[PDB]
Amino acid sequence: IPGANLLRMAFGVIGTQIVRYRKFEQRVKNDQAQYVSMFGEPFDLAASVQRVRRDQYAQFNLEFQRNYVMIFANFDMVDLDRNMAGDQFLWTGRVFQLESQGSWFYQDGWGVCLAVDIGAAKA
Amino acid sequence: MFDGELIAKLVVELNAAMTSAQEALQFPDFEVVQKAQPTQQGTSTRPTIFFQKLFDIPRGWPATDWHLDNTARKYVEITRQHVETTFQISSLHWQNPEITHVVTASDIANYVRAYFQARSTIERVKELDFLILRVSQISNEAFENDNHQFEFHPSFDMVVTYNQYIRLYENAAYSADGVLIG
Repeated sequence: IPGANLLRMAFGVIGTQIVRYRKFEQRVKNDQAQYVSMFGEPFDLAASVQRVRRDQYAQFNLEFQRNYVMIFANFDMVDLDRNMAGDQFLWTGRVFQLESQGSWFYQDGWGVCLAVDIGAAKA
Repeated sequence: MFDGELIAKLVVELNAAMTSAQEALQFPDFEVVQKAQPTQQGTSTRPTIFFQKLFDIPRGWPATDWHLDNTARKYVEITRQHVETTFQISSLHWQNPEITHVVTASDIANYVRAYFQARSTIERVKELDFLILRVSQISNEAFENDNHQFEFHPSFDMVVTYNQYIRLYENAAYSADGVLIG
């Protein structure tokens, strides 16, 4: 049934991991016509992180591997619109590009590994 | 006609040039190899020279001269055409970053190019019935090798001019006569 969620009962068997999730609120300029985003109140969420496992390529005598991650969560996660998306970090900052069945009961994810986290208990 | 002999002479000259270059620049060892092998074969790790023939240009109207055979009473018509051949020379060498003594594949290609442009080599080749024109460009290109380890494949073009002959038969005349009317 597309009523009561299936991910909630699924997490009662397989077992999950813990990530920190922060959402996007608004955006401003930096007198260069470049947008800088604002995020607020990074809370704690339980989700399942999956495997897609990248290969690398070349632009010209450079390698530039793209780091990717798949995440399952029961939350309404937005990846792109006229506003900006949200962030997460299992160990380093990450940002995703997709949608899923949020308006019924659960969604699905992606993620590209941004460089690092700040530190001081992994802020 | 007159192609396989040209390749043999060119191979001998390339071997001599590689001997000179090895004494000059201290290579490990060298090999001279023709491209487009007619049989499935594998490339060699040694510093290598590859050559190939691209196209020909007749360069001028044919010239005919007549040689007479008295016994058979026939003219042997010899036609000579002076053509130009374009050969492409390329080299291959893999750089080892940790060795302090450095030699590049472009160095090998440049030395081979300079050897063939010297006046001494032209004078020596003149007895082999061909000559070389000027070479105007050398370029570097990047391959990918074994899925990594980028590599360079320098190349350049060389022009070789010679004469080629064909032989044919023709009748001969030995007397003339006429009539005068008014």
